[PDB]
Order: sequence, then C-alpha cells, then structure tokens
Amino acid sequence: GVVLLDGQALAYSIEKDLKNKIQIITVQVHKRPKLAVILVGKDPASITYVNMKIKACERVGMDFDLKTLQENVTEAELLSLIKDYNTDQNISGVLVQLPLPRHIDSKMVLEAIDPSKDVDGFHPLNIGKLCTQKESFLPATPMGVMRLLKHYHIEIKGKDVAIIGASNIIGKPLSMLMLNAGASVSVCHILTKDISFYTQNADIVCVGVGKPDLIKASMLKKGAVVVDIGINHLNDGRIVGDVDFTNAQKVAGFITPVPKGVGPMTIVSLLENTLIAFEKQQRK
Ligand code: NA
Ligand code: NA
Repeated sequence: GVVLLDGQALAYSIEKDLKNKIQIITVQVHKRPKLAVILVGKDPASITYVNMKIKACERVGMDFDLKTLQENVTEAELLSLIKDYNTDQNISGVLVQLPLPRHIDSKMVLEAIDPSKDVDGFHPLNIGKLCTQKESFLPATPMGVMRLLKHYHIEIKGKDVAIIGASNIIGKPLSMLMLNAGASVSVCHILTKDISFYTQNADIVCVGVGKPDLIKASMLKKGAVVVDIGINHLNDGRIVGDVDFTNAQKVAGFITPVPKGVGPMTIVSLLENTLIAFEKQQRK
C-alpha cells in the first residue's frame, strides 16, 4: 500500500507548535519574531507567493513587515533598505521575493542580507556552511523535504538518492543535505543523457524542474520514495507536479501529492527559520 507524504498535514501540525512557542515568547519577553518581506514590482506569481508567506505568519502569530517597491527601484535603494532591516533588532528575518528585475544584481542584493537573518538560506555564507556541515539556515524547500521524510521515518543513511534538477535554491542544497545524512546522491538536469538510469536505482527520487509527467512509474524502483517539488500551472488552470502521480503511485512506496505536498512544507520551513533567527538573536 502506497503512503501519501502529506506535507499539508505535517505543515499544519508544525504550525500549531510554532503558534504555541510564539505565544509563550510574546508573554515572557514581550517580543515576537518578525519577518521582513521585500517585494519588487507586481509580478502576479510573486504577489501570490508573498501573500502565502504573510498569511502563514498570521496563522502562527509571527509579526511581519511587507515593503513593496516599484519595478524600477534602484539597487542602491534596495541595498539601503536591507541595511536598515539588518540593523533593526526587532527584525528577525529578511526575505527578498524572487525574481528581481534584470537591472538589479540579484546575487549582490541577496549577499547584502545579514547571514543571521537569511531565512531563505540564499546567502553564500549559509550555503557554504551547509556544504561543510556547519549549522546555519537551510533553504526552505530542501529543509521542508528533509523534515517531511523525517516525519515518515524514511531512512537516508546508506540509501541511493536521485535529485532531478540542479538549481542553486533546491537541487544543490538538497543534494548536500542528502549527502550529509549519508546517502549516495546523483544530481541530474536537462543535460543528463538518461535520467532513468539514476531513478530506477534510487530509493528516493526528488524532482524539481517544472516539467509535467517527467517522472513516470517505469522510471522508479518498486517501493521508492517520490518527492515531487514541481508546481506546474497548466493552461487549463490545473496544478500538477513533475511526477505522473496517478501511475507512479502503482510502484512507489511513498509519494507527495501536488499541490499540498512539498509546497506547505516550504512555507512552514520559512516560519521555522524566522523563529530560529529570533531565538539565536536573543541568545546573542
Ligand atoms: Na547603517
Ligand atoms: Na537516516
């Protein structure tokens, strides 16, 4: 019997814990964790993502500051805003919604976030610490994937894991978390000659490239754990993953639905990182 990796249910359970911890903090020290969110421009999908993050903060009682900037904002203005958020002791985490406009150097803007407030885990200091087994902020999507697997008692150590997608924000950090946990890890992408070579061997397949039906049942090992990070908005309004869910469930042992699988876990991971940032700030 295949098991649904119910990321939505796990995220809601974690949110209940966050809400309770924040309630205690608010009464004990009369402060709350606070997330600063910067949105540049009016990209529809970016607006939706910002609203998802703000609504999540509201569900757990986390404070937030949403700063909306025009699409033609200068890099200097964005940097000056980030500097002020870095120095404001009442700001726990700082998040810049991506993508930024082409005239903005995204890597420079993200490196201006103080690493102690980098709740997205995108600062190279945090990425480098992850790669060298030093504790710091994990990117939210890989963090949520590992947390979901932990909840379902999926063993990582000694397992063969195939990661499809090699992005800086998902596939690469996820591969590092898997390796650090003792898996043998393959990272594939658009230039891979035969992804099925890697997926048919894998105990765990994680895919996040944005291509409907890329992962088919015939590409999987019987009993495999399948983590579908894709979120594809089809022309007709449907939202599907990168896995052929209907057929793959005939072979997989565990599988995330899309939507309501990895998505809610990414969001709750951002909330957890903001609380961690607050707690580390108070201890320092
Ligand atoms: Na300053
Ligand atoms: Na393990």
